[PDB]
Amino acid sequence: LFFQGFHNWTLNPFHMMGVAGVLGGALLCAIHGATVENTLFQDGEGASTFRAFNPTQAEETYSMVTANRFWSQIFGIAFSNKRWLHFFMLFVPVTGLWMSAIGVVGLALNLRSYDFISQEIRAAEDPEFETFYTKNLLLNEGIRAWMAPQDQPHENFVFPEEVLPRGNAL
Amino acid sequence: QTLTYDDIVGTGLANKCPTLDDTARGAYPIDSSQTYRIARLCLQPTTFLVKEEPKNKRQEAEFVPTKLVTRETTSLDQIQGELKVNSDGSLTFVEEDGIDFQPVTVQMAGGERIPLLFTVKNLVASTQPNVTSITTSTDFKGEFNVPSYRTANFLDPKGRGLASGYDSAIALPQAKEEELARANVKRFSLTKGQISLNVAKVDGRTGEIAGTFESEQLSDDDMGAHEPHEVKIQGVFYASIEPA
Amino acid sequence: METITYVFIFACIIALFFFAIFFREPPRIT
Amino acid sequence: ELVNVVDEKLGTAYGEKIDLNNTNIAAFIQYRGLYPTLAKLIVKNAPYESVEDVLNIPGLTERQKQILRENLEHFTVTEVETALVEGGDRYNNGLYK
Amino acid sequence: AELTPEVLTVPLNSEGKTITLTEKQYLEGKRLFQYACASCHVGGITKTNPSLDLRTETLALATPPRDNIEGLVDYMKNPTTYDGEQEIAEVHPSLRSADIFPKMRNLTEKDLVAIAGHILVEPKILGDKWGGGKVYY
Amino acid sequence: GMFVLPFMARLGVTGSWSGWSITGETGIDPGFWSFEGVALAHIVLSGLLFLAACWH
Amino acid sequence: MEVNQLGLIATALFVLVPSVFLIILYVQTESQ
Amino acid sequence: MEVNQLGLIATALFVLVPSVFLIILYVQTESQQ
Amino acid sequence: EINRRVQASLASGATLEEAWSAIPEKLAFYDYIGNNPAKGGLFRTGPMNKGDGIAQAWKGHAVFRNKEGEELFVRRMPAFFESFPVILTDKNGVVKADIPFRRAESKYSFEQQGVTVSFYGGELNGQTFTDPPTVKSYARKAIFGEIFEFDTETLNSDGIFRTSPRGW
Ligand code: CLA
Ligand code: CLA
Ligand code: CLA
Ligand SMILES: CC(C)=CCC/C(C)=C/CC/C(C)=C/CC/C(C)=C/CC/C(C)=C/CC/C(C)=C/CC/C(C)=C/CC/C(C)=C/CC/C(C)=C/CC1=CC(=O)C(C)=C(C)C1=O
Ligand SMILES: CCCCCCCCCCCCCCCC(=O)OC[C@H](CO[C@@H]1O[C@H](CS(=O)(=O)O)[C@@H](O)[C@H](O)[C@H]1O)OC(=O)CCCCCCCCCCCCCCC
Ligand SMILES: CCCCCCCCCCCCCCCC(=O)OC[C@H](COP(=O)(O)OC[C@@H](O)CO)OC(=O)CCCCCCCCCCCCCCC
Ligand code: HEC
Ligand SMILES: CC1=C(/C=C/C(C)=C/C=C/C(C)=C/C=C/C=C(C)/C=C/C=C(C)/C=C/C2=C(C)CCCC2(C)C)C(C)(C)CCC1
Ligand SMILES: CC1=C(/C=C/C(C)=C/C=C/C(C)=C/C=C/C=C(C)/C=C/C=C(C)/C=C/C2=C(C)CCCC2(C)C)C(C)(C)CCC1
Ligand SMILES: CC1=C(/C=C/C(C)=C/C=C/C(C)=C/C=C/C=C(C)/C=C/C=C(C)/C=C/C2=C(C)CCCC2(C)C)C(C)(C)CCC1
Ligand SMILES: [Fe+2]
Repeated sequence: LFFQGFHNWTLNPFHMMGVAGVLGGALLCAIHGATVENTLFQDGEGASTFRAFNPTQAEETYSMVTANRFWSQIFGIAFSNKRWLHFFMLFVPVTGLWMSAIGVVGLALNLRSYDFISQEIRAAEDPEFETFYTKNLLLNEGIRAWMAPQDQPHENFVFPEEVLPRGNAL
Repeated sequence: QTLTYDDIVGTGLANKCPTLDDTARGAYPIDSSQTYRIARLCLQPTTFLVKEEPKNKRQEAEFVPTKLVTRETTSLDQIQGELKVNSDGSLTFVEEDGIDFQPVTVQMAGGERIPLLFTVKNLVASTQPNVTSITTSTDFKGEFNVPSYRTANFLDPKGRGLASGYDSAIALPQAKEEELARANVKRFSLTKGQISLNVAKVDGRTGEIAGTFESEQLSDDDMGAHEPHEVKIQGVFYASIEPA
Repeated sequence: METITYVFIFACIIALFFFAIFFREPPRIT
Repeated sequence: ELVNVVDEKLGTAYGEKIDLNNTNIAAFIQYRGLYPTLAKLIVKNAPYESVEDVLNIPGLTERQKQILRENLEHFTVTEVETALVEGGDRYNNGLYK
Repeated sequence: AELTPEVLTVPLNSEGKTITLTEKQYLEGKRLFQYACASCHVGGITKTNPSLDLRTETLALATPPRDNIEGLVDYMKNPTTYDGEQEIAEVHPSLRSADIFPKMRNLTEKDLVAIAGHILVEPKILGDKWGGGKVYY
Repeated sequence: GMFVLPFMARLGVTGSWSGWSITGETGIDPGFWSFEGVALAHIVLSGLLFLAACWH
Repeated sequence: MEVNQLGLIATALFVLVPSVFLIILYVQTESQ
Repeated sequence: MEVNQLGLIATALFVLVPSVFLIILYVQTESQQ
Repeated sequence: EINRRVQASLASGATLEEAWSAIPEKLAFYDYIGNNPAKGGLFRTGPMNKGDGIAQAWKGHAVFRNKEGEELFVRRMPAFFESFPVILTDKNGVVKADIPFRRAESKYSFEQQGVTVSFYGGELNGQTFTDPPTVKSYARKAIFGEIFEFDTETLNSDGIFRTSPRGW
């Protein structure tokens, strides 16, 4: 929450790449596990299918061929190469955490993606121009002022009631 | 017939003023030694017209029609005030209270939205002199106040306002404040409107009357940030008069 | 010009989708 | 040419005392005996010219005119400021705790 | 810091007569305040009328005064507006209105004084937070 | 510097869904064959043509 | 909107250069 | 100098688009023989 | 170091105006947040001059005093904050004046507290402003430290801090 209100971290493309790689990693995690479990070959005779696998078998325990058709027809495209598939699973989340890191190196220096100048020049001149970007900066300003005195006590911030940004009523 | 909330809810009728039979063209006599009141005044706009800005060359700007976008939320109702009897015989309505404002947004061709505070706050409306009865040729003409559309606590999208808010463009910490003054500094406008009320139906029995109205007032100036438009509102009205 | 630029990139991606689906390398069983 | 009317008011007696023509009704809580009964009468009858017109409010009691006397040192009048009194802001100005 | 009897010493009446509370009483008066009052007065505010808090400076300038235990017990018996001019047991819980405010039906006179002591002790502990609202959370 | 506008106007397209018209009158309803509807038609046309081309 | 007009050339080359690179490698692959 | 801003993107593209086209055809020619 | 040189000058009997007038602009300019490298943005591009503008001159040290003549000190902007309120304290750090957000219950406004600004050194040396709107704007620049005149026209500066080559 510090990082939202002081750095506007959600707006930083390096974090956005990171979000994509973590949520895409989880997607790859789930969709690959679910695909394997639902393209298994029948290699035993019970309803617990976990026993039909010998780690020394030569054979693929599921059907790449049927998996590929399923996903080509459901989603338009599919993996066909098992090696690229598990390499891509490494790449996606590993690449996303790296992008996020770069953005934090930026923030070590307060080198933030905090503003869009073009929005602020319009906003400052046109009191009817409002976007989700300006609404979020107003939140950010709330976080800074309401949380700083106690969050950075060594600063001896004293904010009289009357300076504390607040909307109506609240 | 006496209707019920459950009869009306969701139909658009709650935004309609009462009406009077085509056959109510009587007259309500005014006992000059008697005090009178409006128990209910209801105004229901039907059209909103906005003066187009006559460009530099100008010649003569017209009032162009507009499209309402804020739905069946436009009517003034439950407005009350005493109906004085003047010494020259005229009648004068003095609003005390009521639901006497509705913010309304209409849209002009091209897509400009014109917000306005449709209102008759502090209305004082008078008849021609020497009126011994209200009839279907009785007119009242009045003026009213139009407060600023937003009130002092309203914060613009960068957090600036009159009675609250930032006092500068905090996003542009070292801009020259001088070009931003008009938006940085909030101003609260109070201006005057005019309304004609033309009685056309009277039920001398119950003291109900109905007619059309036209008013003229300014639209929102967004607390001084821009120039308002002249607006002309037309519609219909209903009023019940009781002895006071 | 900025609006046009965002819409152009978006349109290129939708065209890419088309070719990626309908003109993919067909997977074959070798 | 362009000034915040409310900030300018803080430079007046409004900024030190209870402006009988302008201040929100909750400020009368500041002094004993005024809230809510007299505060309501002062406001309802508000627009005053001199603080002392407040003792002429029709219907005061003798106790009420006394309470008002002890607290005239706390009252001021300044010109009515439209931005403070519109919107019923004298009764509720959007400030709570 | 600790809950000392000097903290637990509050004005009994407006005569300046004081009384000294125990830990047992103060804590009782917190439980009872939480049961019968915090719904509206959590932390010394008043949700249904924020203009009136339970700060001792506010209670003092009440008519009659309420920065003491007897004044508070009386208010919990028969409450009034802040200027004392109207009774308000119709809308404010009170022994007088125990029929419509059931939570008051089983409050002993000692249960009331405990709540009074809690109310009067809490701002010596919490200072500005009490009756200050969310600024001070 | 309007270049296709006038060819729409030449053949009877004169109003915008926004309520204006090139002859300056305000508060019109041009129906579907507004400037916008005409631009939309040609884009839908372009798309249907694109698919036809793939098929052929 | 008072955008940076260097942003247009920046965006344009950001796309064109690397995309050109890929296209060149792919076509020369399809012809051998 | 107060010069047309789009001159830059126009020169860039005027240069890049036809050149890239040429290169594309050259490199894929060489990969044949 | 600025304060040191000044306190010295007032020991050799020189006047306020004289001790402050002796501070080199170059040292003043360093005591300014706009040259702090941690005040920029990742896509705020180009020279620092494109933000706050091309520094033209020291305006002079701004000295704030309330109606009682006591000297007040603008609380300075820390680097973390893109924006920051204007609070003035006495020598001991008691809040004494501010620019309030909600005005209704304000008790430290400049108008109420009668605060003035007087300048010592640089361009406004000897000038004193009493009207609150003016005092407020110099108060808002004082959060950045020493106040300078800027040419914002030449590079069409946007007023938003950029970072320095040390940052990049
Ligand atoms: C309908 C649900 C929905 C959708 C479509 C998206 C889509 C997006 N979000 Mg959001 N997100 C959601 C719900 C959703 N989100 C919710 C509920 C939350 C919490 C409130 C968040 C919190 C969140 C954060 C914190 C961030 C995003 C980000 C993103 C982007 C990357 C997502 C990604 O890689 O995911 C993993 C999934 C994939 C890799 C599969 C591909 C999905 C594609 C990229 C989605 C594209 C949809 C887009 C609108 C295009 C539609 C075109 C079509 C109409 C022709 C993307 C534009 C990031 C962002 O804003 O980047 C710009 C970012 O930083 N999201
Ligand atoms: C859609 C929601 C969403 C998603 C998916 C993410 C995803 C991410 N965020 Mg974002 N975040 C979001 C919303 C979201 N965020 C919002 C709304 C905000 C407010 C601005 C933030 C604020 C935020 C901050 C402030 C930061 C992130 C960071 C990150 C990354 C964390 C990487 C990680 O695994 O760290 C976990 C840590 C590690 C992987 C490193 C060490 C791990 C070792 C191996 C641990 C070993 C444990 C060991 C066995 C001991 C066990 C003991 C046990 C008992 C506890 C990742 C890209 C971080 C980032 O960008 O990092 C660069 C970061 O600092 N985010
Ligand atoms: C060590 C490298 C370095 C450093 C520190 C600087 C620093 C500086 N240069 Mg210089 N410059 C450099 C290299 C460098 N330059 C090079 C190599 C060139 C030739 C292109 C130039 C050309 C140049 C010019 C023409 C100008 C500068 C100027 C400046 C100043 C402004 C910089 C600015 O606004 O950044 C802006 C920086 C960014 C917006 C950051 C870009 C980062 C984006 C996000 C790209 C990275 C995303 C990437 C694709 C992610 C992919 C992920 C993938 C792996 C999955 C500053 C002092 C300016 C100045 O004031 O000169 C007088 C100026 O006009 N420089
Ligand atoms: C009109 C307008 C303008 C448009 C609307 C605008 C709109 C909002 C769009 C803007 C969106 C925009 C800005 C996008 C932001 C995206 C952004 C943040 C990008 C991140 C960029 C990036 C490089 C980050 C680095 C991290 C990174 C590499 C993430 C990659 C994540 C990713 C693509 C994961 C894959 C997701 C996914 C859908 C996989 C499908 C896999 C699939 C086909 C599995 C099926 C399958 C499974 C099996 O198991 C087997 C066996 C087989 C056979 C098989 O097939
Ligand atoms: C300014 C607009 C810019 C927008 C466009 C953005 C481009 C997005 C990326 C598209 C990249 C193309 C991938 C190439 C791979 C492939 O196509 O192989 C060759 C394909 C695949 O089929 C193949 O057919 C081949 C045999 S044959 O020659 O067809 O007989 C055979 O080799 C192969 O096995 C079979 O699959 O077959 C063709 O011959 C098509 C070639 C033309 C494709 C490129 C044109 C892209 C421009 C489209 C613009 C759309 C705008 C329309 C507006 C109305
Ligand atoms: C009709 C029902 C709804 C379905 C409509 C879906 C249409 C969209 C799906 C097509 C995506 C095109 C794939 C191109 C690229 C392509 O053709 O890939 C095809 C590729 C085939 O993999 P193989 O295993 O064949 O690869 C062997 C190769 O590695 C040879 O080196 O599949 C991927 O690598 C799987 C991962 C896809 C990762 C991207 C999927 C998600 C992309 C979505 C991003 C959206 C951004 C939106 C921005 C606004
Ligand atoms: C629990 C038993 C309690 C106690 C001890 C008190 N309250 Fe309330 N309270 C409420 C309201 C609306 C008011 C204001 C009424 C008015 O004056 O118009 C009050 C006032 C008080 C006071 C006076 C404080 C002062 O500054 O004068 C005191 C001491 C007090 N109360 C004690 C509202 C509520 C509730 C909402 C339903 C509930 C529940 C309570 N109060 C409960 C209690
Ligand atoms: C001219 C001009 C211009 C420009 C333009 C442009 C630049 C363009 C571009 C264009 C583009 C860039 C486009 C593209 C397009 C695309 C396409 C055409 C698409 C396609 C797609 C498809 C068809 C799809 C399909 C499908 C299906 C069927 C199913 C599901 C999936 C999918 C979706 C894939 C301007 C404005 C300046 C001005 C005026 C003139
Ligand atoms: C440069 C130049 C030139 C040339 C130019 C050109 C040639 C241009 C063109 C351009 C173009 C040529 C453009 C076009 C565009 C197009 C478009 C943009 C399209 C779109 C489409 C779409 C979007 C579609 C869609 C769809 C589909 C696909 C399917 C279904 C349906 C639909 C419709 C939806 C000249 C010589 C003059 C000179 C100057 C310079
Ligand atoms: C009469 C009329 C009109 C006109 C119309 C027209 C002009 C039409 C057109 C139309 C057209 C223009 C159509 C087209 C269509 C097309 C199609 C229908 C297509 C299809 C395609 C497909 C189906 C394909 C497939 C594929 C793909 C996509 C890829 C892969 C391969 C294949 C080949 C399989 C109007 C409007 C005036 C109105 C009035 C009346
Ligand atoms: Fe696997």
